[PDB]
Amino acid sequence: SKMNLSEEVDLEDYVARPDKISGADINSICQESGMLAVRENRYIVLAKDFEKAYKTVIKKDEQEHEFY
Amino acid sequence: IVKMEVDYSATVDQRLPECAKLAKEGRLQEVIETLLSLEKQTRTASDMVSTSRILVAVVKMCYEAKEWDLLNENIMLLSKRRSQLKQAVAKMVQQCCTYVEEITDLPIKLRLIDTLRMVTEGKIYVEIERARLTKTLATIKEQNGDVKEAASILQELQVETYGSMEKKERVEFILEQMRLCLAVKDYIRTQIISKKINTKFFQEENTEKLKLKYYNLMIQLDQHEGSYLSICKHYRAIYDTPCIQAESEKWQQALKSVVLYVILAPFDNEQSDLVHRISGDKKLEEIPKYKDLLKLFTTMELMRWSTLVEDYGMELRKGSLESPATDVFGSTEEGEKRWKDLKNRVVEHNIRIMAKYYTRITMKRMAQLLDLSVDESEAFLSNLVVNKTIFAKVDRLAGIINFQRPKDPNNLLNDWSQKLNSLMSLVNKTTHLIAKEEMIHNLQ
Amino acid sequence: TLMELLNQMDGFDTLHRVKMIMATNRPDTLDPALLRPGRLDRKIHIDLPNEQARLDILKIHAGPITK
Amino acid sequence: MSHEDPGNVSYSEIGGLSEQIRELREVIELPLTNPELFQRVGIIPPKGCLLYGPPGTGKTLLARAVA
Amino acid sequence: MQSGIIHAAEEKDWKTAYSYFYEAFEGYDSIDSPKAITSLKYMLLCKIMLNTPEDVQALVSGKLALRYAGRQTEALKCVAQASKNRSLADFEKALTDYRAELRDDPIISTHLAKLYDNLLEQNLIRVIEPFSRVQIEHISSLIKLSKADVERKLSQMIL
Ligand SMILES: Nc1ncnc2c1ncn2[C@@H]1O[C@H](COP(=O)(O)OP(=O)(O)O)[C@@H](O)[C@H]1O
Repeated sequence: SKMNLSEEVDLEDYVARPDKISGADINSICQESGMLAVRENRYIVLAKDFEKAYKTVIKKDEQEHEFY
Repeated sequence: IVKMEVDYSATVDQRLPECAKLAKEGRLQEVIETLLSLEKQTRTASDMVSTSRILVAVVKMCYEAKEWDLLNENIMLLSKRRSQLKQAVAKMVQQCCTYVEEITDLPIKLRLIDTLRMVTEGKIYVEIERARLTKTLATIKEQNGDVKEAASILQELQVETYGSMEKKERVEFILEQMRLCLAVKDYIRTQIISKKINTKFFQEENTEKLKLKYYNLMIQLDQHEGSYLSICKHYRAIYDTPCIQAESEKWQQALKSVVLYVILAPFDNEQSDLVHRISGDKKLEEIPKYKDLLKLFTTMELMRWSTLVEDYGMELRKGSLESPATDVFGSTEEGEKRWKDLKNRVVEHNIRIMAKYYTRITMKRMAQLLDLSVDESEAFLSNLVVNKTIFAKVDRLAGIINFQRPKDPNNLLNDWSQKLNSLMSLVNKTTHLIAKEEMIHNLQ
Repeated sequence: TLMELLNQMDGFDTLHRVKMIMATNRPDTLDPALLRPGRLDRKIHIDLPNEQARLDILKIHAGPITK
Repeated sequence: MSHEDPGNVSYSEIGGLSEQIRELREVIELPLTNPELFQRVGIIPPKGCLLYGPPGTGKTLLARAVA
Repeated sequence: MQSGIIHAAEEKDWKTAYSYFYEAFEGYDSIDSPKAITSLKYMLLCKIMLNTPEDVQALVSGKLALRYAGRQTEALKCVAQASKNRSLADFEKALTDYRAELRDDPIISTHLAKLYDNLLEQNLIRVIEPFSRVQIEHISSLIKLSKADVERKLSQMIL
């Protein structure tokens, strides 16, 4: 929201998936991810624009199912 | 891509021509199916040359038996079966490109778009893109120039231009689409494509009819809305081309256009640099535009356009060639717009030169000098000051103006002191000069 | 030294038109702080030469050979 | 030691790494030749790329070729 | 919506109010009609307050804007096109054409009045550089207004 809705982001981008992580990703990385979600070979911020920076930085530490 | 497993060169050699004879007029589709099975066998064996030959044979059979519809779904099935071998499909499109260009027909437009749909699935920069460019250019020629296909060729060029271009073929393709874009009379997109391609220069040193053609299509684009400085810059960029190819008519008319444009451009420091650089040209003297440029460039003359339309306005009626002049001012609608653009351009020029000469000028005289009334003169005077071009203050009730900034007493006494020191230095220099000349003059 | 290198290449002030190309032999022993995206944008593994690639290299190496 | 690069051969003299060659082109040449496209994109160019693998790949040849 | 309301009243920056208003309207997507109408009205009011009415046409042409289109929405579009023309009279005409639709004191009448003052100040300042001394009824003629209101505005600026 600082960069106003990620500079006019699309609806189908919600942070439900890339944040329920349990993979640290400190606020500095969060700000970097916000500023790196910027591949825009077109007009506006979209989903395909994201997926380059949205599939990049994938979340390694996992396996909470054994604990739950 | 992948290593060949089982070759069938002997099988295709002994069977394909026999299959062609068995289906000379193409009435049999079992022959098509059995070669599909054969090329599938070679495809599973990862052989490229055999599959390519089969596809070339299949389309060749469709050419000779002229089944246009069955060709459409046949090539659709071939390109969509499993995508086969990229070398083979790239080949098959190439002979399809070679064939669609020789038969005019009505549904070749359907053939062109069908292959376009087959190649637009991706794999553009990789595995042949010049075919798609040729098909789009072929579509342009078939529809004889419209807006839909001009948009299509607009949205196609970018991928291949960035990926794999040609110093002649690609730029001509760019030149052949911007003219259609200008024919559509779209200005924002045509400006965008022109400015994104003109960054690729340093090939024009060997141009024949390419840089001039590019420029002569972007002359109309710029001058359509408001451009007058870029107009003179690329009209002199087409003036230096007859320097290496000396042809008199185009050369002289280019000189007439650039001289008229460079003066007509709004006043700025850069325009002053161009007019001074243009002036003094040895080859520019033999045209009446030489007298026009010499008069209207410097020495702050009263540019009464009512007098100029007959003193130097002969280019409108009759000159040496008068072909650019008739294009500029001899036109009816756009010509009268440029006539008004000359009418005002000399008004700001007259205001500007009056600014550096006259401090306070009465309203009647200034309006008479501007060839307008009081309200029109004050309206343009307001137009200059809002642009910060001139330092003007007017008393509207009194109708009197001033151009000198109020001198602050600090710097007022400073220039007085500088004037004093200049006098003091002059006393020192004169005293040394006269005393020494006194010494020489009394050596007797 | 590693911390100074990290805070001078990423740090607070970034570089402009400057690209770093680096190579090594043990990717696992590398510090995870350096290899995070933002400092190393792309990771490329140069694999074993292909059999036809080896053929081309052999031809290149056997160019000026009397045979 | 950074201005004494020995006379090398062209980067086209090593085969099987054309993908790595175009990776080097679109990380070095592209950002500086055409900033207008990326301006329409509105993004910063990437910073660096990593090469790793068996000790014999051609990394020194590629580094010397680009040098 | 409230955060955008507070930021809009703070007036230091309006672009962040645009983000908050859009998020509120995004939360009100065909769920609560009166709250959605207020959110989009506030969203477009701060958008025109950013002095960029060019994006208004795209914003009002959006699918959600057309879904929640109304007389108040059209009035704001007319206000935006008045800002395009830089005509304080056109803004005043649009306000009178839809008065009860935009008579709301909270961040509706206040901001429209503030914007109206901005155009008045900008129009006066734009036409005042040439004149060292100009008669004020001529100034009223250029601005296309009466004499008392122009004199009152020019005074309040100079006091
Ligand atoms: N792909 C290749 N093409 C041609 N020559 C190669 C290749 N890979 C290695 N070489 C040979 O290896 C030597 C270069 O060493 P190199 O493998 O580049 O070191 P490193 O892998 O540590 O960068 C040269 O003599 C060169 O002939």
